[PDB]
Amino acid sequence: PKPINVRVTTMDAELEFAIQPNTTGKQLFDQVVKTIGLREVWYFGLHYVDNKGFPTWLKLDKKVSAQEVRKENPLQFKFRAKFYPEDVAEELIQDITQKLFFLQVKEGILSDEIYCPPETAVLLGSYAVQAKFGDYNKEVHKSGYLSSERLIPQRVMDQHKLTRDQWEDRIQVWHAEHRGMLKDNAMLEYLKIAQDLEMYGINYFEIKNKKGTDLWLGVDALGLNIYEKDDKLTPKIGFPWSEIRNISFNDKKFVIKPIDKKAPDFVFYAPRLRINKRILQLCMGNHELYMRRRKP
Repeated sequence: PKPINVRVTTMDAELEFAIQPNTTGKQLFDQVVKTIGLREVWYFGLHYVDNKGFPTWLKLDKKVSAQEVRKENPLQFKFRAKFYPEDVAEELIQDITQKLFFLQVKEGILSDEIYCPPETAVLLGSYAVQAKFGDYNKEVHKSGYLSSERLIPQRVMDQHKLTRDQWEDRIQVWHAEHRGMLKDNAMLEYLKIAQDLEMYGINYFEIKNKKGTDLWLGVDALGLNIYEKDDKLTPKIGFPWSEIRNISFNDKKFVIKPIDKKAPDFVFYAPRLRINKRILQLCMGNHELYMRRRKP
């Protein structure tokens, strides 16, 4: 049948090819992973923009054409990590898997998506520099080699009065320390530090409790968390996966069910139904990757 053009990009690559009207996300997903040689497939997914202009994760069991991928030529997809390990240093096996997490995480940090203290920003940047430029040359890297490199998130530059050259220096000092550090190690250290940030690996959604006050819901690898609208850094309430029996909503009425009893039980509400759908798949996937790392 009439081939359908599609482009799939990873954090550092563009792949374009043709599929058929009956091709499944799984079938598209597979070609993508086998092409780049990544087998730790449980962290990833393919997401797109629908005809309405809205973010959407591709279902792997249904026909690609069976979902509303914005009509255009070709269709556009982003291969990204949908789930994070509880500990990158111990779990991530492949280099590719590592590289891909290093890049997506660094992108969220550089975009001000993930809050980051000024000091942790220069150290993270120092590692990104290592991974890229190398060991550090005083001949090749004459003041100004980091001139073109966007190294500190803007929201951080916004709160600390420093010259673009000022930072570049702060970074250089730390760069120099990592003597002959392997590029593949530099990336893991960056992730070892990013991992400790309070907003790392969390998906936030706006909600309201029965009492109707605005709050943030966070879904992550360790479980769920409830936050006050004005503070995404410190969870007001924490419900680890271990402590959560069943999570489910009816109609905007989500409810968390515990294991041990005492919990009066949490009940929140979310607006658009588009959201409440993703929320549930995130819990499901996280809850299940949680259990695997712990068999029996």
